[PDB]
Amino acid sequence: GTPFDTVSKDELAVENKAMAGKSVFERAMADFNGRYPAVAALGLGPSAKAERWNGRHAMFGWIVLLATGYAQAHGLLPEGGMDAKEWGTWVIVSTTNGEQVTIPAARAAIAIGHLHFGAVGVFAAYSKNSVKDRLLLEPGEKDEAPAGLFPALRPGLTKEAEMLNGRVAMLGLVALVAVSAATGQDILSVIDQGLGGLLLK
Amino acid sequence: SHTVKIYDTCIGCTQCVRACPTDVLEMVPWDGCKAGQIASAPRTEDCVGCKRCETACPTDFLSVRVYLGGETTRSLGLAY
Amino acid sequence: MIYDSQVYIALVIAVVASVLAIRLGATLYN
Amino acid sequence: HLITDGRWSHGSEFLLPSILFLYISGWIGWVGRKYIRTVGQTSNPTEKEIIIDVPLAISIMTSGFLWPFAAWQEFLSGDLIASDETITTSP
Amino acid sequence: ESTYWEGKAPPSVVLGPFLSKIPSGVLGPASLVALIVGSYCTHESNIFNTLTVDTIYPAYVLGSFLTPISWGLHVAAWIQKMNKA
Amino acid sequence: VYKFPKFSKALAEDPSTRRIWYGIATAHDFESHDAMTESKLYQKIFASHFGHIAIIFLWTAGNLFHVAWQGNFEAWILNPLKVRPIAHAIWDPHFGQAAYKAFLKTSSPANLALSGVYEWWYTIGMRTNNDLYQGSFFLILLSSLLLFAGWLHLQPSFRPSLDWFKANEYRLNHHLSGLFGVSSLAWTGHLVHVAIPESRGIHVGWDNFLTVLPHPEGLTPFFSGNWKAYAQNPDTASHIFGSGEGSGTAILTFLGGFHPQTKSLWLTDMAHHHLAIAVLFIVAGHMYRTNWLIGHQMKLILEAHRPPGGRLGIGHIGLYETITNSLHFQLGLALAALGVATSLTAQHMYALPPYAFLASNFPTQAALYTHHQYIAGFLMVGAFAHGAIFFVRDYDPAVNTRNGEKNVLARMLEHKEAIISHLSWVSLFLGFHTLGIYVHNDVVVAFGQPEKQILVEPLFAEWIQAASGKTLYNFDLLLASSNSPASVASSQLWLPGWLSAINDGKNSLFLPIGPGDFLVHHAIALGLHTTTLILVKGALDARGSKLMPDKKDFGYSFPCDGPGRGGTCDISAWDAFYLAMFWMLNTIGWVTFYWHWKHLTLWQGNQVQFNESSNYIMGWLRDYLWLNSSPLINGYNPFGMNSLSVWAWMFLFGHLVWATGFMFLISWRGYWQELIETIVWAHERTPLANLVRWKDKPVALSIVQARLVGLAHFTIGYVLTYAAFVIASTIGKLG
Amino acid sequence: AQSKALPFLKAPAKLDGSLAGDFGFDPMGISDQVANLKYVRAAELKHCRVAMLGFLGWVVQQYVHLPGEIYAESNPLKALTSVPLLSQIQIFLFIGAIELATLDQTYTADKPWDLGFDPLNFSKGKSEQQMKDLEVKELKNGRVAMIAIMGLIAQTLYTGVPLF
Ligand code: CLA
Ligand code: CLA
Ligand code: CLA
Ligand SMILES: CC(/C=C/C=C(C)/C=C/[C@@]12O[C@]1(C)C[C@@H](O)CC2(C)C)=C\C=C\C=C(C)\C=C\C=C(C)\C=C\[C@@]12O[C@]1(C)C[C@@H](O)CC2(C)C
Ligand SMILES: CC(/C=C/C=C(C)/C=C/[C@@]12O[C@]1(C)C[C@@H](O)CC2(C)C)=C\C=C\C=C(C)\C=C\C=C(C)\C=C\[C@@]12O[C@]1(C)C[C@@H](O)CC2(C)C
Ligand SMILES: CC(/C=C/C=C(C)/C=C/[C@@]12O[C@]1(C)C[C@@H](O)CC2(C)C)=C\C=C\C=C(C)\C=C\C=C(C)\C=C\[C@@]12O[C@]1(C)C[C@@H](O)CC2(C)C
Ligand SMILES: CC1=C(/C=C/C(C)=C/C=C/C(C)=C/C=C/C=C(C)/C=C/C=C(C)/C=C/C2=C(C)CCCC2(C)C)C(C)(C)CCC1
Ligand code: SF4
Repeated sequence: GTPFDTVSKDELAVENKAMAGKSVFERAMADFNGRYPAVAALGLGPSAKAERWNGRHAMFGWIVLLATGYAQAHGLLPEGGMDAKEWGTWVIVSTTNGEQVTIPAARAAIAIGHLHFGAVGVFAAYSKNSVKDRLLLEPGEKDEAPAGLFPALRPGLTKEAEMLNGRVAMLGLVALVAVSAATGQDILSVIDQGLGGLLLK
Repeated sequence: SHTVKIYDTCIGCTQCVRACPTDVLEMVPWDGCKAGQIASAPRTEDCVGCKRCETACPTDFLSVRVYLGGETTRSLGLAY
Repeated sequence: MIYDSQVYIALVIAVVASVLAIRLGATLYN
Repeated sequence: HLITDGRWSHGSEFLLPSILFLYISGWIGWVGRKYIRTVGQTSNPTEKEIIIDVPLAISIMTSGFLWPFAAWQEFLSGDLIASDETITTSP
Repeated sequence: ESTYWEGKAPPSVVLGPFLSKIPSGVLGPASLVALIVGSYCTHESNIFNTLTVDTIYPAYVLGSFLTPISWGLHVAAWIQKMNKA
Repeated sequence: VYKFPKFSKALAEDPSTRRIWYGIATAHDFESHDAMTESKLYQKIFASHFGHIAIIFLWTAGNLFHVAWQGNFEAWILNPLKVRPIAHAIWDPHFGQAAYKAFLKTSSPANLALSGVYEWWYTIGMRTNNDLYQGSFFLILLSSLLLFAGWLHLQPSFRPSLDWFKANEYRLNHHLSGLFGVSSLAWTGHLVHVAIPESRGIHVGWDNFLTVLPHPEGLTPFFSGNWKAYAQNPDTASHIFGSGEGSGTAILTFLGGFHPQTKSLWLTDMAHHHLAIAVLFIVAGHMYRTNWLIGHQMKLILEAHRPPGGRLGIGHIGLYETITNSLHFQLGLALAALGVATSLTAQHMYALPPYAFLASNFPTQAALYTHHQYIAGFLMVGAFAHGAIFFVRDYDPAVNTRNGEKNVLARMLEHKEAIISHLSWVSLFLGFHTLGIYVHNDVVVAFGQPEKQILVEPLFAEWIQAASGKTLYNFDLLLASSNSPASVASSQLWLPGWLSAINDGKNSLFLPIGPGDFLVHHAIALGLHTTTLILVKGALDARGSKLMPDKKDFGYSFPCDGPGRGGTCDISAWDAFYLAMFWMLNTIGWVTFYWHWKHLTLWQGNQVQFNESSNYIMGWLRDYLWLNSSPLINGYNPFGMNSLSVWAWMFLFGHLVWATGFMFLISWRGYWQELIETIVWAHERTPLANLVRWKDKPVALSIVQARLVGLAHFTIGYVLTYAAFVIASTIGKLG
Repeated sequence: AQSKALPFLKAPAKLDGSLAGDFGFDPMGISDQVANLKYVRAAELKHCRVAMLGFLGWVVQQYVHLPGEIYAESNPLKALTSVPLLSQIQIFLFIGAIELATLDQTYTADKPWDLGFDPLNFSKGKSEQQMKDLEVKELKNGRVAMIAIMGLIAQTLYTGVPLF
């Protein structure tokens, strides 16, 4: 308060000159890697490996969303709800007045398809020695170098092309979710509006 | 490994040394008692903590004291 | 009955409180 | 129901039995203490505790009827309480 | 300093640097007057006249607070008297 | 086998599984960690406090959110006496159709809320599932604030020093005045502004609170000094809570007693209470000295307090440095105060229910009382354990001694034998005679002659009840008399409300008592005295005894000193805590059994069943346990199940955990090390499993760890089985 | 004595010389608890800048509005609720994006208030005295704005008149 020091002189912050320059992206990456090792060494978090994998998944999922819209529009995507007598009480969603509303059968089928794809992913994860691109970084391996604001304009089946397309697809998913939340329509409704009407036709 | 200390109340009766199951204590020359000997603990790495040493101590509150500390496969008595 | 927006933003705010918790957890050291 | 607040009106419920028990228990404690202190000054005090000296025991036991008077004649002389020969732990 | 004491009375420093300089001939009568005033205020707010919402009388309340105080004033008066003050 | 106990290198070098077990159990003992200083200790404790408060606020926010989302708060508002509050919904894949149907409440299977949060939130002025959501949002924001503060105060330039942490006067001034008084002032502000009109049908939310006057005169009487205006026109005796019918305009009143409709304390009474508490604590927060030359230096106060004749030694001279430099002394004091405080909460929230319609919520009443009494016992045992820890590792005889003479604390170790001997005498006295009277009643009633029972009327306690106004025992003492000065003094302020509540057979306010109450209170006294004996003996004998005159050199918790000198099992101070936990559990069990049986008889109406059968043990066993256990055990039978099925499962689960504790307590080590060695040989000498080998050598649990695990099983089973019994019995007996 | 703002008090130890705007104004001795004046100066300058922007926005919203209807509310406190949540969440996200990097920056740097913001280079070529004068101007204007923006909020909450 006055007759003593609240903070000792031996415990004072020192400005980190090691981050001079080092644009916010480099600064954030360095801070994450130094603060959280053993998850940064694995390639997790704000890393080029994680960004590449998430971009691949975002592109594949744009494909999956288009397929789901097509299936819903074209009379596929089974109708009704799951059978509680067949699949237990865990599929029951609510009981309004004497009727049990269950999980829609369409949701169950879509979950099974997503389970197929996620299982493929889990196999590839526990198949590191036989896959071309691993999920995590080996001890020693170093994370590919960030592409930057604009990756190199190299057309074709190149690392830069896949990188750019993954970033674009992830941004598209972010924008799609933002539009759906702000305006209030369904995700497929937003995709239908953003395709003119050629999806849910 | 456990810690074993010897105190000058030692009368050099050797009962601690001949009770140690792991050969931790030994009798060394001394000039503080009639017997001219005092217990020593030069091999505490083999000390198991069974405290047989101080069960055989005749002095009032002991002259050998065993303070249990960090554990080791030798101090835990692990044959495996 | 609370809306989907009410629950969703509460979940998002809960996530932010989670990132603040690990930062405190990691700052209290390994 | 027993009225044990202390009033003498219901004095036969608690107060009189209380006095009776206090007399009997003081008798027992006094004769035990007297026997302990008496055989504590012999050659083998521990032997006389598993093998009671029945003559001395009978002598002491019938002398407990004066325990209230004996207690307030030994406390006055300082023979009832030890002072500092009692043992104490390290702290 | 050194409020610790072992004699007959504590040093006057335990009274603070406002009561340490009051003569005991002032504290004593003041303590008695405060005790009498506080007792009368308590007995006028209550006891003699039953309390009511419309009758609180901050004078009697504040007054009554002189009874607890009185205790401290005469304790200080004794401390000053024993310390040749 | 390394790097897990980062704080202890001695454990990290352990090749056995003991390293993992001890790494968990020593993580919060910061004073014993490697490379440890006092500054780091206080800073880490500070950050841990911040994280803990964040956890508490997150827990409260979760309760609020789950009541708002899956509860029936809004429906419960319109019919609080018939609608059963819902805690949260259930989604368990293991349910059959029957379990789903039985637990089904409205739209989904759900759990009834026994925490009484519905009544508490309704009383403080919540009427919408959007009010609860706002509270959850705000509490998550507060949790984020506290987590940010905890992170911040570990940063280099924001880590406080030891002087700031040990600044007693500043912390006391601020804690008292700011925390207590200002929080009470803000709570009075909320109570008035929101709660008072909401109980009268006027909605005061975060929109119309700057324009809705809490009182019609509006702060004019406060500044004018006409403070009586805030008490004029209180709520009438026909006021319907939450509605404007029969309401008033007063905000601070004395009424005493309970609301005629909700059977709970008046909201205007509680606002006035908190305003008075706020003023008192704000005043009391200016006592100690700070940067402005006025106040008190508590070192001087402690040093100057030596009786002149001399019976406390040198007084409290060395206590300031003793308490300041020890975190276990302060922790013990805080835990003792908290235990007394939560015992007070338990004893007052049933006699003086503060929340609307909480008196008629019997299961929540029983659950709240049991919960708070168990927490009280835990806190008391923790206070005594930390006192023992202070004796072992923080007490310095030199500081508490001046020129041979010892201060008030050091003298407690001189007559420690006297203290322990007299605690033992009181415990033996109470146990012998309470058990003697109980067994006398057992034998006499069993032989068919109940008239020969020894039944002592609790006249001393009935005297107190009459002193507070109960005209049931014909004492005519202080408030049972209309002519006594105690009655004439408050005849116009709070007696009409208080007398109308104390002299009512439907309340729990000063429940009528008889010989059974006398005997059970003596049993409670015996339990308290024996638990205190164990804890005080462990605390005083912590630094040494005749069997171990150097016990302080071995620490607070060590297994033993060996089989020598006759045997030294359970000789440490930690073992005294371990033994006293059983006695605390037993004493809290007696207290909660007494409370629950008394209130079950009161609610069912057969109070004659308690008054007659509570004087002998078989009466308890037959009429409380055996009688009220019937609804619980029939939560599921070979014919069906009820919503009480989960409580029967928890009953059996508690019994199982209790007996596993019995395993860990009766069977000791040494018998489990050789068996583990046999298992190790079997694994090492079998094909197709030799490919898999352990990294940590499997060893039996240590003696202290085994005692802890057995105690944990015992306590968890105890708590679970009694919670299941009390809740299920209340629910199944009282509808 | 040493305080210029309170010519009678003596300032606290940490109020001296450098850190422009130092007028010895710390009667409560808050500076005695903080290890340095870096963080408190950073907070004061952030408040000064936010309050300047808030006062400017208050006046402009009083007189000027965006073409859309959702921005037609004249009362700023009423516009706080009339404006759609999308605009406010976008503003909050922008502020948080600016705030996280500066969060890493502030708790450790020697000049946490120096965010490197000078797009027009109003400080390139200025001497030390001129730079200190500019800092004093900024601090003064910010303190006056803080007082003013709090007054505007209070008068809008108490009378409903957002200005004058
Ligand atoms: C007969 C002698 C005698 C006397 C005078 C006392 C006196 C006392 N005992 Mg004690 N005690 C005795 C025998 C005696 N004890 C025996 C034999 C035992 C072993 C069971 C104990 C076990 C014991 C404990 C565990 C405690 C005491 C305590 C006490 C003190 C409080 C009174 C009390 O709680 O009673 C306690 C009395 C009993 C528990 C029952 C005693 C059993 C019988 C009735 C006594 C033996 C009679 C003896 C055989 C008579 C032979 C004499 C004859 C040959 C002439 C007091 C100093 C307490 C204390 O320290 O408080 C200050 C305490 O905690 N005593
Ligand atoms: C006004 C200023 C102020 C305020 C509000 C606080 C508030 C707090 N400080 Mg704090 N502090 C201050 C100034 C202040 N401090 C100063 C100036 C210093 C430096 C000297 C400190 C140093 C400090 C330390 C070192 C620590 C705290 C901690 C805490 C927290 C305690 C835990 C908690 O949530 O308790 C909430 C408690 C209540 C809301 C009230 C409790 C109600 C009680 C239990 C009821 C009692 C009623 C009655 C008496 C019962 C008995 C019945 C009667 C008949 C006898 C609390 C938030 C601790 C913490 O957790 O840090 C994060 C901690 O470790 N402070
Ligand atoms: C706010 C109160 C408070 C605080 C700050 C502390 C703080 C501390 N105590 Mg302490 N204590 C408290 C209350 C408190 N205690 C209470 C109330 C008791 C009485 C029960 C104790 C009893 C106690 C003992 C006996 C000891 C400590 C020790 C310690 C120190 C180390 C703690 C440690 O290693 O944790 C270790 C943490 C664990 C081992 C976790 C145990 C978790 C238990 C078993 C519950 C988990 C089961 C859970 C309920 C699962 C549910 C089952 C499901 C099926 C329903 C530390 C300074 C120790 C020490 O050395 O002090 C110097 C020590 O020996 N305390
Ligand atoms: C926008 C975003 C991140 C924005 C981060 C920002 C601004 C960070 C800013 C900062 O760092 C700086 C600059 C400096 C720091 O000091 C401070 C901060 C402020 C922290 C991430 C989006 C991230 C978006 C991601 C990762 C999207 C992933 C989508 C995937 C994987 C696709 C999944 C699907 O395909 C499936 C699986 C199945 C299909 O049915 C469904 C779908 C959904 C289509
Ligand atoms: C890349 C992508 C999809 C890629 C799909 C691929 C590769 C599929 C490959 C396949 O092998 C699979 C997987 C499976 C096979 O069976 C099918 C094929 C086809 C063989 C979608 C991107 C989708 C990208 C989308 C939707 C982008 C939306 C962007 C928006 C809305 C931008 C808005 C802004 O630009 C404005 C308007 C103004 C700016 O200032 C601000 C912002 C906000 C940046
Ligand atoms: C906005 C402002 C300054 C803004 C400056 C900016 C953005 C400069 C930015 C840059 O320089 C940098 C940073 C870096 C350069 O490289 C780039 C640029 C971009 C050039 C100061 C306001 C400063 C504003 C001040 C001082 C306001 C004082 C207000 C008062 C006294 C108001 C009083 C009243 O409002 C009440 C109180 C009540 C009412 O009813 C009555 C009245 C009287 C109206
Ligand atoms: C071990 C130890 C410790 C601990 C301790 C403890 C834990 C204790 C407890 C304690 C306690 C727990 C106590 C209690 C107390 C209580 C009291 C003291 C009470 C009182 C009351 C009163 C006094 C009342 C009165 C009245 C009446 C009766 C009527 C009404 C009114 C009036 C108020 C008047 C410590 C850490 C410290 C240190 C070390 C040692
Ligand atoms: S423990 Fe005692 S006996 Fe066993 S070895 Fe060590 S010293 Fe010898």
